Amino acid sequence: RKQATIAVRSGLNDDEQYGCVVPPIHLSSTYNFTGFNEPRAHDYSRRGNPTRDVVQRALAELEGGAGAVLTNTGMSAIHLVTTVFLKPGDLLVAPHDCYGGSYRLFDSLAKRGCYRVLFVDQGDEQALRAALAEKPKLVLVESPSNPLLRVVDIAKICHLAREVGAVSVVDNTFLSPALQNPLALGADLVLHSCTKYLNGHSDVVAGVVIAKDPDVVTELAWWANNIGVTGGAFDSYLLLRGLRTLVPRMELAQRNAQAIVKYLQTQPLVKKLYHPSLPENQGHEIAARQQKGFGAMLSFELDGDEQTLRRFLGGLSLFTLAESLGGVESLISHAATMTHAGMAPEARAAAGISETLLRISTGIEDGEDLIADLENGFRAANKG
Amino acid sequence: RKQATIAVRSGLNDDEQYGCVVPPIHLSSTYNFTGFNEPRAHDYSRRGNPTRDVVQRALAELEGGAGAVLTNTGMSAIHLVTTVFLKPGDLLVAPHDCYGGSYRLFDSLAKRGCYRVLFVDQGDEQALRAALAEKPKLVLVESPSNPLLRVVDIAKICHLAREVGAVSVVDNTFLSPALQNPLALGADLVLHSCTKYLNGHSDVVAGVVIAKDPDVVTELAWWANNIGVTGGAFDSYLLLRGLRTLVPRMELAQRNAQAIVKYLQTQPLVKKLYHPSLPENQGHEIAARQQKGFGAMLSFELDGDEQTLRRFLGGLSLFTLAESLGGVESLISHAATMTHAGMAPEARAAAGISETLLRISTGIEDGEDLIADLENGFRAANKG
Amino acid sequence: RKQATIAVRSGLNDDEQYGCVVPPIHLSSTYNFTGFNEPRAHDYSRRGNPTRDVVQRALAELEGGAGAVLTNTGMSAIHLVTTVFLKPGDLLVAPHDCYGGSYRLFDSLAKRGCYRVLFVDQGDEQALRAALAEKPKLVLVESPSNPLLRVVDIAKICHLAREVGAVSVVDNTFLSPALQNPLALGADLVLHSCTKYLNGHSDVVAGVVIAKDPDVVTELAWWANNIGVTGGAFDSYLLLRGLRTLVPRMELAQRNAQAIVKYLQTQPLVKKLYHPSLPENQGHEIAARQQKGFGAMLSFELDGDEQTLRRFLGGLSLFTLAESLGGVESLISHAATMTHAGMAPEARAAAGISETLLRISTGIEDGEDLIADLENGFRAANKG
Amino acid sequence: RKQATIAVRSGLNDDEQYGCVVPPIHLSSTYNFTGFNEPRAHDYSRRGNPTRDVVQRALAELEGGAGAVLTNTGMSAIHLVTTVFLKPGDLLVAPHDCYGGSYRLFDSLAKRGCYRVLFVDQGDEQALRAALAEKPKLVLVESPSNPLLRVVDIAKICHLAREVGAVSVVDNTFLSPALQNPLALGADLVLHSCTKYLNGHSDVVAGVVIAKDPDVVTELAWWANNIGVTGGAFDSYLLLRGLRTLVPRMELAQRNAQAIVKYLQTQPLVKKLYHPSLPENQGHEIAARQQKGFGAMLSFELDGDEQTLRRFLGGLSLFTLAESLGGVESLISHAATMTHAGMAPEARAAAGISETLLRISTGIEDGEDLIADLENGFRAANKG
Ligand SMILES: O=C(O)C(=O)CC(=O)C(=O)O
Repeated sequence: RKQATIAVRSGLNDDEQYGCVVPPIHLSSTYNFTGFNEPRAHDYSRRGNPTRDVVQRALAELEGGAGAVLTNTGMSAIHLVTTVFLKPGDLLVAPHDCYGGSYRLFDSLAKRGCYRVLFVDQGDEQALRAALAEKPKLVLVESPSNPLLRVVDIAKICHLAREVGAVSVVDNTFLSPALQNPLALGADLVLHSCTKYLNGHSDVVAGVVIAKDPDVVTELAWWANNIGVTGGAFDSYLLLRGLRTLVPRMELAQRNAQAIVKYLQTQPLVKKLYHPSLPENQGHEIAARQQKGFGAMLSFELDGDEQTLRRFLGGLSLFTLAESLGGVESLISHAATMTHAGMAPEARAAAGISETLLRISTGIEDGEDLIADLENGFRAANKG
Repeated sequence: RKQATIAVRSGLNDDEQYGCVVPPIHLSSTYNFTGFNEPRAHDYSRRGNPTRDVVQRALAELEGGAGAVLTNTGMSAIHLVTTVFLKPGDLLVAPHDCYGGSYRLFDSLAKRGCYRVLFVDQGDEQALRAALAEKPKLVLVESPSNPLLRVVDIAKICHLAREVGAVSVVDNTFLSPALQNPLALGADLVLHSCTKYLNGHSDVVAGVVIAKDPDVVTELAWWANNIGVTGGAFDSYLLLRGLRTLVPRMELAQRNAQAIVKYLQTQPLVKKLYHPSLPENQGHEIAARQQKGFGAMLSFELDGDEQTLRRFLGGLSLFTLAESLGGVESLISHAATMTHAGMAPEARAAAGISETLLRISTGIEDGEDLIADLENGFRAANKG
Repeated sequence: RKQATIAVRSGLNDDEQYGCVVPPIHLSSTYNFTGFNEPRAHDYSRRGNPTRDVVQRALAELEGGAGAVLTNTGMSAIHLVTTVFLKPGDLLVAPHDCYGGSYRLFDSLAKRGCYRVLFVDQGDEQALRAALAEKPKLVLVESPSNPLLRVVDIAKICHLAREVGAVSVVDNTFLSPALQNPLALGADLVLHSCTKYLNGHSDVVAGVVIAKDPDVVTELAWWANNIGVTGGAFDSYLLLRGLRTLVPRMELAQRNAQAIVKYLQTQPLVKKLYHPSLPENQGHEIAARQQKGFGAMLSFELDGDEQTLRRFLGGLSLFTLAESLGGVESLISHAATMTHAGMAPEARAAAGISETLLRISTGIEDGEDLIADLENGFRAANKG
Repeated sequence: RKQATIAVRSGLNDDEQYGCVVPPIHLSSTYNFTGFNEPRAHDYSRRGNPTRDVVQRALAELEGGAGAVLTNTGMSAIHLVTTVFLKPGDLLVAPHDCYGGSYRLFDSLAKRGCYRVLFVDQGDEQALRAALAEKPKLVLVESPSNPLLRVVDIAKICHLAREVGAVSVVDNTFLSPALQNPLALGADLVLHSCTKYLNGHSDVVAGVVIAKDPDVVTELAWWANNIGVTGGAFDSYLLLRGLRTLVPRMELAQRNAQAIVKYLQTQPLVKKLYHPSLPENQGHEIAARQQKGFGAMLSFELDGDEQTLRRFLGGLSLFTLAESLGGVESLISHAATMTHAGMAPEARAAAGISETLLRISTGIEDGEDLIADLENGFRAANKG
């Protein structure tokens, strides 16, 4: 069965007692024993919960993994994976342009001696080769990257990692299982911040780690319980509900993004445009090869200054100025003051992040309405 | 004024837009800015959420702390504290009889070199002083302990700790802020598995860390966001709801526990009985001095064999055989088979845990109803 | 089992598939067939829902009835009963001082010829008898009444109504099953606005109709499904959750009320006091006879003009000025502008409701704290 | 603002206090006054609720109405409209083939004399016009009809209805606002069971009545509060969440429906097919003219007997045998034993409802997978 079928039906008719099509929400923190010294499949929600189990199976199926571990946030899924595979003295190799939260977590802990971290431009074969020569225990890959949507060869990185015996984990948040499948590309693990596209409705905060090896699933589950990062039952339910429309949401959002990309290619005030589909985007060839779609995330550089930017923004009404991405509603953010405000000004410029770069998480509103709304912003930027 | 008033009214009327008496559930994962580079008090749920903020204030207030950080599980509240206060090379002194999850966590990470752990009998003055001489960075106290309900001097232990420069954190789950206040006894932090008494309804899994120092709150908050362990908004809602009846719940449950002890004090089949109110109970006098009540948890050894055990249990119907405690419903567990089945039989015995020891988490059903139920249990225990 | 045991254990361990102690929330609107022409116990939520079934069982049991039908509001439970036992031509006899929503509903449909309504002072036997001679098909009793708390003889009225062939229904909202059981006093049915005391947490809106006769239950169930007033599954879950602490909630709210009553008796600014516990209170002897407690609701007339009352309310802090009652938090209401705002001053006065009468819905905050707050209001009232 | 833009953004950023993008869930049953006699927009949740308001505005906007009243069920929305526009002596003209629940409701109350009802074949000019000449106060239209998908001329019926002073209401559940807009076709009111397509996730039960005249919205709102059929806050939240994806869901469901129709037209075992897009389908010219799409509901008569039907259903695995429709998951039902089981076979026969008619509520799974499943059922229908 195709991904559209899996997303819609996985977990349906789970209820064996009442014949409910949609599974109930098992909020119970505990479960009675069948008899003395005879517990059932679950004995304590923190360790195992029936509702979390259903969504874990659905997410594992969508990525083609053996099983999944749902965590309470995407950041705790990242913390779970690093906790399991790294101890003081061990080395982690991560992308030089990875998610700000991820960088901050690794940096903060490595600065305490908890483990070693090496940030590398994984697109640079020489740089990458040298990092892997240091024999890391874990290699994190994140593609496309934010906010320039730069793409790196997942299959190649995972292979080189496997060559030196490092476990590979791919943060597939930006494209979701509907537009990219890292396990099918050679990764040992794939994780997501379910807070984004998977839930798709901006009202659930959760993370997940999916593994190709069932023994690794069990190890992850063991550690998730041990440090207490398993996800809640209610969030599990809403996440599963959001998942039901994952495919049509991703296809329409992507279709909308392509329409916006095409329109922006004609705009004079668009100094630079970024999207995996653009032949000139860093790693486009790779994207065309390893992705099932180019994605709904995009970004562009407005020609002008801070007031031109404030003018542009002030002219919008269908894009909400806010953090995050992946929801059904269109959002816009200014990297220099939002996603990368925690990055040194010189660094941002050093990272190729312009002070006038705006990133758009395309929603599923009508594409022409969204484009007409951008037209209004551009009209406003050009007025003095 | 009084804690009963705090639990009931904290958070009420928070709504300034619609005038709702009960605050709404703020599930939104993100928040809009008022203008470019002008965020509001909240920018991302994982970092800060309006509903979680409210329940944190209620919990802080209930323990007399400056602030609280709600985590997704009690275990992650313990992991958060250890993560903030220990780094490779630092030492943690924990109770030799602390909660199983706490023990397993500290042990598993200490084995990896993340930090050092020394498990000590904090009731053994000589043993305690020696460990503190190791100059730990953190000292964890957990009283009463489970399942023998032994009690230790929190005020003293915290004083000693502070002297050696160690930060003290007390796991107050067993009694809740309604029956004991560690901060009042000189602790730097008090934490609870809100999954227990605080929520009181067995349908929420959450943890919380409350600090005396506001600077410590800010730091615990930064780290909780960093490693991703902040609790959910929905759980925050149901938790605060459960909190509204904490005082009446604890009062009635304690009364029923006291009534059950009495009845048990006539059972030729009760080989031994444990409760902090009994004069022969380890640490009873300290208990009478630092606690506000003796608690709703109790346990007793069944004079007989496994067969005698299965029989007694088989004759109950108002006590559910299950893990956990703190809920309005009465539960019973067999440590050897549940709580401590992870210990070798001799190890359990060494720890003073009998193969026929039964723990009761007293609920708020009718006392007489509860005693009567036990009556039938014993009747069967006898029967050939 | 006693009330407290019923309220706490109803529904526990219902989950036979995963053994959840707390029943899961069955939100599913549809159920599958076990095969062709093979329905299940449930087929359509609007008709039958597993979570609604549980709470209906609990409520029927708390009032000692055969069964219950949970409706979406207290008003629709009232509308359901009238729809079932009245058609054009039939007569309904109701209390002259019944709930304002009940009055408005009966009046509004009577005005359209849907049925005839007769409002009588059921405390007046000849009047009561005269009305019963008209041969009503249904008689509604509501005791105590709002806001004066007048009490009438439920057993007597139900007795008289039964001999003329009228079905009796009692609105037991004000006292709840914990303080009064109309089915035992002779009624055919008892209904409540679960929105108040039963839920007790001001975050659920629902109603319930409980019948002595099982046949009447299937009747009410058929009609509730027919006109679509069945309660929702999520509300059913939050209501059952609230039900868990009904007994200690009523007990404590009741004690705080008596203490407050006692206090007001010593207040000069208190012109009149109203509480079933007071000998002088209308129907006091009947209350002491038919009630298991005198209730948590009370009202008093302030000695002074409007500015005096504003002053009094303005000095308060532990009572929220709002409609509704039955929550854990203490609420205060000015009948002339709130509960009875819709009623000419001539009608209000005629009905015996002062322009300075205040109603208190006692919560479970600390009693001393509550009185200390009233003292603040009084001090301000007499403050010039 | 196109419908996709409205469905996705209506109500977004409603929270002015915290700036939440997604509106929080207002469960609060009561609201405080900003002072004595200074109530707020909301004073009692059963009357007005902030979360119900948001979804009401969204539903109203999608149908182009002035406002909407959300009820607890689709049946109570139907009961609310008939309650407002009919009283004893008044006449209701309803579709001869309307929804079973609707028929039962009107029949049951007309039999008690609550009002008069006339079931007419609205596709027959003679019968339709003779009924309108009876001067009804209300005319209910339901197109397409279940389970044959017959379509009637809404603009024509509403035109003739207005001529005789009747109010027109259209039950637009089957197509939803995304595929049909009765107000734009001249109706006074449009109602829906939100339990179906609007919510689309089978975990909400709700109804809604949308009116073109703001004065009628007020009247319907007054009555909804009066008889207590207003929908719940939690349901309002989940329904709004479901609305977010209405357009892509209907589009895809419809697209799949067309692919299934095309396929079934090739099955020798399909002796009769029904779908509005079919040239020979009763009312096709009207459908093509008044609908924005032909819809996702379809039906067909299996060539064979009851054992054949059994074999066919048994061969399916992606279609759940269950009542209801409109969810993201594909469902199938056998009218004779499910939807119209309570219709004497003679009646079903006179109604053109075959004993082997199967209705399909097309979901959003991959269309090829669904077709393959169907082929499997057919290959099994042949093994006999
Ligand atoms: O005026 C007539 O004869 C019509 O027949 C009008 C009509 O059908 C419509 O407005 O749909």
